Amino acid sequence: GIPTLYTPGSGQFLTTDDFQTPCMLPKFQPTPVIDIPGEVKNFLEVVQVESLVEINNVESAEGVARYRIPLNVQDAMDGQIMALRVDPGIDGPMQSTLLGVFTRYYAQWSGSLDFTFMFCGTFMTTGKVIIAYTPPGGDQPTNRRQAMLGTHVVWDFGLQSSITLVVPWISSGHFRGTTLENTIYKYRYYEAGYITMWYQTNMVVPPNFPTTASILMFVAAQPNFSLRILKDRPDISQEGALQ
Amino acid sequence: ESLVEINNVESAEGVARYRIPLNVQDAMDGQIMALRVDPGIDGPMQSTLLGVFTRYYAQWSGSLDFTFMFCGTFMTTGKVIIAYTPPGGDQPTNRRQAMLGTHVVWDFGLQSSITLVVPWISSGHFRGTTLENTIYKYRYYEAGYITMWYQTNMVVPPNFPTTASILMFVAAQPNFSLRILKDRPDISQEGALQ
Amino acid sequence: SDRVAQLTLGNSTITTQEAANIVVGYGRWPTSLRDTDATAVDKPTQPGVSAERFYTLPSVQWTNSFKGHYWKLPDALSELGLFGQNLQFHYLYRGGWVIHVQCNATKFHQGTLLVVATPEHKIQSAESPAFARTNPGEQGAAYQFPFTFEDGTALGNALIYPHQWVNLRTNNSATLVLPYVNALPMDSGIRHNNWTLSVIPIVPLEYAAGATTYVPITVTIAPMCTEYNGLRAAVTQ
Amino acid sequence: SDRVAQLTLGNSTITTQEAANIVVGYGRWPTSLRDTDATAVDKPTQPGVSAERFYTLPSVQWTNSFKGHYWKLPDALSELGLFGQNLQFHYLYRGGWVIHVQCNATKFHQGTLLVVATPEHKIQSAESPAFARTNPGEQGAAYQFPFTFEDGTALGNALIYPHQWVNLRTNNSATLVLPYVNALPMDSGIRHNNWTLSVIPIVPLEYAAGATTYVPITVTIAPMCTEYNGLRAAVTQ
Amino acid sequence: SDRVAQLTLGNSTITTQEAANIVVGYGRWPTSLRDTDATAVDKPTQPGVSAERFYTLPSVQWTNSFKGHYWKLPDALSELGLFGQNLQFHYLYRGGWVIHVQCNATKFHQGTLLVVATPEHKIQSAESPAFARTNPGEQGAAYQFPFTFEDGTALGNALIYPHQWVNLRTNNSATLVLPYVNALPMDSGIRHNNWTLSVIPIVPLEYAAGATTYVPITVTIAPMCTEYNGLRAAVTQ
Amino acid sequence: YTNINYYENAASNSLNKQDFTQDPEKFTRPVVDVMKEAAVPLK
Amino acid sequence: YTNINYYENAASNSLNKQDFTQDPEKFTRPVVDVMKEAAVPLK
Amino acid sequence: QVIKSAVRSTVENTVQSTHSITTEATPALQAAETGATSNASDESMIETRNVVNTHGVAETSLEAFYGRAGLVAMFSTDGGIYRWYINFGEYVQLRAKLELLTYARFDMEFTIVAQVVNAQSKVQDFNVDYQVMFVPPGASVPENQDSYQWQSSCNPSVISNTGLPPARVSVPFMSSANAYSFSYDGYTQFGDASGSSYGIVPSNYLGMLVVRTCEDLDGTRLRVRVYAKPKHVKGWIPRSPRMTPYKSRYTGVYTDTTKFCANRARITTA
Amino acid sequence: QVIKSAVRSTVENTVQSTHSITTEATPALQAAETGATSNASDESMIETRNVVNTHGVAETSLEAFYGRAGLVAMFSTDGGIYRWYINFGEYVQLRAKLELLTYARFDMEFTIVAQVVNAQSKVQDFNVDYQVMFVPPGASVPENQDSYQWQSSCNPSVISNTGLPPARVSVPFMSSANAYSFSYDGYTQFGDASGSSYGIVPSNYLGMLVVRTCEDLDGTRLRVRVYAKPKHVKGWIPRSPRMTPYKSRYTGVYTDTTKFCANRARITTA
Ligand SMILES: CCCCCCCCCCCCC/C=C\[C@H](O)[C@H](N)CO
Ligand SMILES: CCCCCCCCCCCCC/C=C\[C@H](O)[C@H](N)CO
Ligand SMILES: N[C@@H](CCC(=O)O)C(=O)O
Ligand SMILES: N[C@@H](CCC(=O)O)C(=O)O
Ligand SMILES: [K+]
Ligand SMILES: [K+]
Ligand SMILES: [K+]
Ligand SMILES: [K+]
Ligand SMILES: [K+]
Ligand SMILES: [K+]
Repeated sequence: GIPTLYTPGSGQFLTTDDFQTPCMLPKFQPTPVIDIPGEVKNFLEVVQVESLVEINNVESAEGVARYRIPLNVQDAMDGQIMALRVDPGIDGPMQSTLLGVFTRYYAQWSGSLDFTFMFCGTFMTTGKVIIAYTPPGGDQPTNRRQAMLGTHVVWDFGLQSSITLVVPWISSGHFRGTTLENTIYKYRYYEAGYITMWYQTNMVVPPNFPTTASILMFVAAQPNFSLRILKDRPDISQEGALQ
Repeated sequence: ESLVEINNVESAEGVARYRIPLNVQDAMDGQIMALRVDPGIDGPMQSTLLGVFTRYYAQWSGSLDFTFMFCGTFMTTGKVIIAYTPPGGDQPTNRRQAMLGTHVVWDFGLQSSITLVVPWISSGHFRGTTLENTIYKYRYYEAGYITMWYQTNMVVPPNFPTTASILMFVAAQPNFSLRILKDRPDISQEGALQ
Repeated sequence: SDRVAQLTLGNSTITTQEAANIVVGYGRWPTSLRDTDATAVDKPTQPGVSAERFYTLPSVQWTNSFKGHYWKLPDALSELGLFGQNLQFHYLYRGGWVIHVQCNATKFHQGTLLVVATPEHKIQSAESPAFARTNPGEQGAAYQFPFTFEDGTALGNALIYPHQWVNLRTNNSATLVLPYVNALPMDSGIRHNNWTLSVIPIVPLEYAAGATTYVPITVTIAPMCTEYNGLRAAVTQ
Repeated sequence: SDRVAQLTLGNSTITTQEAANIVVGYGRWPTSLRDTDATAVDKPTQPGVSAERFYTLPSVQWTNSFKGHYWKLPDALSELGLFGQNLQFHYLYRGGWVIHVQCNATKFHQGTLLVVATPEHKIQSAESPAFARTNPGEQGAAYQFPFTFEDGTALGNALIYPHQWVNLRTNNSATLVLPYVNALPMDSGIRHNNWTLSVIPIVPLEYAAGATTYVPITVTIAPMCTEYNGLRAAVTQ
Repeated sequence: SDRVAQLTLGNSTITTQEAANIVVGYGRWPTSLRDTDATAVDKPTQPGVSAERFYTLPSVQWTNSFKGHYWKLPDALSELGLFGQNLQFHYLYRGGWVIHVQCNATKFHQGTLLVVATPEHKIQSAESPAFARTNPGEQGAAYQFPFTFEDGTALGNALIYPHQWVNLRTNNSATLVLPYVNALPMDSGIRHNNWTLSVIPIVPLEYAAGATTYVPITVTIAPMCTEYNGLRAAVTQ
Repeated sequence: YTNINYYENAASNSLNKQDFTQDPEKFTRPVVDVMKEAAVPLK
Repeated sequence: YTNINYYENAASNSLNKQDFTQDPEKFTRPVVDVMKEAAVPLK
Repeated sequence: QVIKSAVRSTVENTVQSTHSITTEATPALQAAETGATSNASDESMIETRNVVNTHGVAETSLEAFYGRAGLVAMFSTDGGIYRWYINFGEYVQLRAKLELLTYARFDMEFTIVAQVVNAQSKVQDFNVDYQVMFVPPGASVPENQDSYQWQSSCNPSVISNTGLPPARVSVPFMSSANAYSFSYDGYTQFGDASGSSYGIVPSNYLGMLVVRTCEDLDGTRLRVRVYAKPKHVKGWIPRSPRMTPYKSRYTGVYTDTTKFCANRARITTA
Repeated sequence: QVIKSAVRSTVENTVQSTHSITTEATPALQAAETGATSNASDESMIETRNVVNTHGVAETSLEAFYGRAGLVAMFSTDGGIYRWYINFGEYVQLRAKLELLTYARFDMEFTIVAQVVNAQSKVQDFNVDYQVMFVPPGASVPENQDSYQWQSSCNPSVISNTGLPPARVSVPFMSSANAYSFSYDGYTQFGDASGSSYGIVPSNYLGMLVVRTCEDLDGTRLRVRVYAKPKHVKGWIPRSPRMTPYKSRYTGVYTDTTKFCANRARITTA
């Protein structure tokens, strides 16, 4: 017998362990690996795909309508269109997106985000809107003047239906927490900032045209985005074994 | 090749269950026999070599060899069509429907036998050996049917037997293989043997 | 001239242990339409094994009053398997055939059948032929005037066309391979029948008293080297 | 990313003067079954131009209450032309697709359609789905729960599947080329639908008062690079 | 696979004009004991032509109630010629066999016999088998349970053992060459029977009315490549 | 470091240690016509 | 991979890892006269 | 095919950019209608600095996401035996993870934890021997604690004790298919147009586990938990993730809803 | 001898064939009377495609079929001792497997599982020391728990505890023969024409196992299960498999039957 000394840890079942174990069917030979389109190797490939943001989360909005940002001919200037926190892993408009479902499977995130907007008004409907990203420090900007002092993009409606607003990674630390749960961990420390939209000029229409039109909101991770520390997705639960 | 207990009917006992019956017709295009080709399910094939071993495993794959030997008198002639119908519906209802599948037309003569290869035609690389449906929904795997019909007729000279017998052989082809060993369901006991 | 054979086309294999060689009409096997003969400019469809296999038709009984029976091609298979589907869906069709006629009796019987394939065999023994005789379907039709071949010629001279005999003492089958024949590169498979296959008894079925008297004749045909042009919706004559 | 296109398959040619590029699912065009993936040992049938062409299905009206409409593949063409014939006659089928969704309005209208092709899109919003919804035929079926995609997922995340949008101000059509996808080398075309094609309105149809209000949505599909195995008689689910 | 044969061993020559090839069990002809397998140290006796020739046993009638008949080896010849003498006088015996089963009828008869040689075929259908059934002598014994092969197995699977068939329409004889099989280099010829030769009817004897009904089955066996050790006085079981 | 197999079948092996990602283009940009970043998409 | 013996007698060794099959001819075709597939068996 | 997939081990760096006043380069202009995701990059939308980014991508690989044990079954014996059908729809966590891929191939590590409990479900410090037998479809299933089937001469069995470390075995990729399917728009058999046979991949069912106590317990029972861990993961065609609750163990049936996230007062208030 | 046996690790491929209209090649024609199995191949009966088949043949090898533990004995002590005769006819599963070969040579792995049970056969959590002694023929067999024979100075013994993992030892190929026989058409001794001495290979009996508890249990007893696993299998002459039930532990005696599979109404209905 070779002298051994077993140590603490022995017998334990760590769900993340990685040992080699005897196979139940030692000589079994699996079917061949055939050619199937669409193979994925890392889930980062999936969060880089744009998916729709449930931005219109208000009482009056039900179903498909919660994906539509509303625009309409103004009779006043510099007005606000929408506002939202850019944090990808907290409850709200972004939790049902691809970026969100996966950010919620992890505890920390890092990277620039891709916010793409597509206009859906008639071909004759024009307009200019300013979209801004306000870095941490205070509250969402109160007027267009305060918003344009941050990172922004002025969007002109035309043949190219969409525009991208990159919310670049600007953080004190290399990573942020995916939740801003405050009462315990004081994680509001990590808030990433706000994204607001305002009328640059106005939405102008010809006679008798619809005076309201819709903007769809897309979101994805940039190529420098990554997640760390897997954890159970909070939205999937049950009260007992399924029948 | 081992013999298939194809004549599994009340009237058939013992050795007689291995005999397919032929007889001089007075009608045309008639049916002689029918069976599921699945080698591991209960029925005519479970007591064969192919079957006993298919029943020791949970999955199978390969072409099957179905060889038939005629045993009528030297003067008894005939032509029969044997067909393999791939999955989709039920066994064919008439010769016309059967011949639209894989078949062989057999002519009686000095060469007493004929082979019908039921080629491996499956969606998946393997099939389950049982078609137990109530739980696993394994009827998903049914491999098809094999039917035999008169191509012409069995003709005999005066005073000869008007019925003769066909023996049915079955074996696996060279591309057949089994996976996942399991206990043969036919071997059991109620307690330690005395 | 061996007496055995195996014919394998597609997913169908046929065998006989008492054949009498194999005939190839005019010494020509089926061939595809050449670029210098073709006129229809569209890329053709070529079904392959789906339509080029053996189709067995319902059997006919060699009765005492039997005069013969005929099938028109491609009419007889105009509704079978994917071959028939392709025939209906296309304006144009071209193709050859492999024919296998079967009839076994015993060494105690005697009889002789002429198995002939005639190019453009007109059924003109009536002033206004009935569609049921010119195009009898898969069941084919019975001969009413076998001596004059249903076309005003001598049955005895029908041997100028591709044929074999089924002489019960010698063979239980006849096998013929036919090429496409027409004064056109292609034609419609529903409006024109290029070949007719007839089985006519020239020496009556006889046998030793008590022998089996129920003797069928089965015909099995296979399209071969076929091609279709002018696709549209399905249409029959 | 040009805005015009012409798609020619077989005897059918399609054109659009307001497209928005062309999507190829998973970056893979349709390919035939390789010898190392294949398991069914019989020589396959390859219909060619007879089944690989464009089939136009009956149009759907973009009404005010419109939630969307879906077609299952190959179910929707399971009874059209020679493609459907081949699907029924064979146990096994394999194939890709070329999809062209059409919907023109005017520069006085506004609306947006999501045109998505989903692999294995289950219609599971009912405990025991009705065959008329899982396999709706050439007429397809209407959406009842577009927000949850009829399968318990978020409509907004359906963009993880191959898709295009028909945004009336930008384009009047969507074009998709889909490869065969399955955990099998081949499968039955009657018992399993590999892809589902849905057209769901995400921004309602609106227009300047008095503009045409009758706006149809036409879907045109083409099988591509198809092959079939296990020939027998015709069978449907 | 010729249909004629002549078998010449010693002073005996056998012929048949309707055979069906010749089977060699397990592909191995009879061979002598090698020096590395042997354990008995005494020089063996090798009778040669005196014991290695054809011995014909009394015939059995293929009656209407006939189930089959079996002979055990070397028991059946344990008392014939010098082969039997040598078997009795030696403690140890080793040897192979050449078996020729005969049964001619006419072209007006039909019937089929399975001719099988089984290694270690136990007659265990009784709790305490009778010596007259386990060792029936030159007359052999009749089958009582042919379907279960007298050993609790399926008759149909007996083809896993060396065999031939005597199908009256095809052949009038079966020929088998068997090698010595045992888990020992040699054994006692009186206490252990290595092979059993059974002739079981699977298709009953039938014929045209009036044909000869008295049909015998004759079995002719020849020891081959035999050797004996442990000489003493004669002893039987 | 040590990665050596003790058991017969590969199913007994420990987790794969090749954890990388690949270009998401087949998912993010499955289009036929190239649309460079510097250009306008629709032309 | 590792296959090294610890014990003295070969009966202690693990299962053989040479799981192949061989031609079944000695069982499926133990005849003296060759009968090619393309030929007729009885001539 | 047309689109190639390069491989990398770190996220992309950021390189320094400068201002731009031009009419030739408009990276911010996109067209979502094409089906493509925007390709406007950081460097093109703002003036950036150089950042050598070494953040890795390992924990989001299929193997790092799936490679850990998760509960798939929990039960107690009734008469010293229990038969469980191997299917992962009982517990939702691991189920919701697997359904993120359409097709996938993987080996598995099964860990079995057992302990004895009395009638009031209070754990007992009792070491008893237990047997776990895998019975493939078509094999005779044990009717009770001492039926002949537990001889297990062909069926794989594992015998351990509630006082020994948990039992564990590896399992190969066993389907007849070339990958397991987690979404199936089809039927289980031909000639069945019934909703009860829709959406089930029969080849995903490989049998059942039958558990027993080698000898009878007097008044107590075996409490068992089966954990399963995917290994060597290969997957194809990512799917839209589950956004509504599971109701049935065997199907994806669900209850429609009108919103996913909770509402807020105004769209202009963050 | 005349017929050679080539070796292979995968089943045969399928190569593309074409049509055939000829009188020289008739592969479909066979003659079962010869004793040969048909040799008509796939490629000759239909038009096939190319299929590179890589399906393996490993799990059907003798070693993969036989190489796993199976129950061969089960018993309880009576007075703290029990004598079992080493023979595998008590339990039918492993027995029916071995009888698929006529002769075979193999080593064996014996695993012994023991536990204490009370008079009502309810398992006890009691760790007691037990001894298993192999007594070859001709050696003095222990009469009871404390006889002198348990000194075991020559006979092999294994001593373990019901609280320790199961005991296990390997055993060599021990017969006096050159292979074990699973069918024997002969008698056990010369000068015996009695049915009670027919069909038993005495060299297949190598003794007995005598089990005891090193010290007496008060009111309880040792419950033992012996598993056996063949290793390094070599076999000759495959046999027709068992198709009827076993009745006796020591012989193949059986009850005749008129059918094997259940009947159906018509031979023409599948
Ligand atoms: C002896 C120890 C027990 C070993 C148990 C081995 C069982 C074989 C594992 C099969 C794993 C396949 C699971 C695949 C898919 C899931 O069931 C799906 N949720 C069903 O739709
Ligand atoms: C000390 C641990 C116990 C080790 C026991 C060693 C016993 C020797 C093993 C002999 C195995 C031979 C079995 C061979 C044949 C079977 O008994 C047959 N069924 C009897 O006909
Ligand atoms: N098969 C055994 C019981 C199995 C066990 O309890 O381990 C018998 O019937 O006696
Ligand atoms: N041989 C010892 C008893 C053996 C034992 O109990 O271990 C004696 O006679 O005292
Ligand atoms: K980097
Ligand atoms: K751009
Ligand atoms: K991006
Ligand atoms: K191979
Ligand atoms: K042959
Ligand atoms: K074969």
